[PDB]
Amino acid sequence: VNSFSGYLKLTDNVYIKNADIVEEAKKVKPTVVVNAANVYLKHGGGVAGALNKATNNAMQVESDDYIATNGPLKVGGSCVLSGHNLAKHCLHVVGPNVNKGEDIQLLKSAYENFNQHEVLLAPLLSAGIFGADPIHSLRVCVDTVRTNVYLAVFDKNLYDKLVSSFL
Ligand SMILES: OC[C@H](Cc1ccc(F)cc1)Nc1ncnc2[nH]ccc12
Ligand SMILES: [Cl-]
Repeated sequence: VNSFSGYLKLTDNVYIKNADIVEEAKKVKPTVVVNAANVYLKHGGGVAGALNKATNNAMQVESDDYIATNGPLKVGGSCVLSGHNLAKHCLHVVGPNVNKGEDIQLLKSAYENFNQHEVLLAPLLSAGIFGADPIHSLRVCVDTVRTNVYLAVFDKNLYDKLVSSFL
């Protein structure tokens, strides 16, 4: 039993809800919130910009130190950093950004990072401003993640479309 509320169950382990991931994280304070990161951990827009804003830029400050020490992430890769006021940990995961010409096959590799954590609150990787098809992202999520994932989503119209088309 966990404290996630109001989710629709898609499979044994995948759940989905129309929700603002920032507000969800503040309410639940999950062990792990997933950020839709880029390789530079520059949290400008989309989910990343919103999560970072909610931390009063502390996420960005921590991220800049991480990059200065370690260099950029790989597309498809991840790192674990603090969750600040939102969660215990933030798993920064880099899905491919179609608006940059990155290979969509890397979306499965990106979701594989979720399997290192028993329970996660997460967005659909590569969706939104990353330019991939969200129906595809949900399919890859369901077919790749084996741990318990609670997907938030932002766009109410999109949420209804995702549920109705789910196979
Ligand atoms: O896949 C991640 C989605 C992409 C998206 C956004 C808007 C649309 F109209 C259609 C797709 N973004 C978010 N999901 C959950 N919580 C969020 N908080 C702030 C942004 C955000
Ligand atoms: Cl987005």
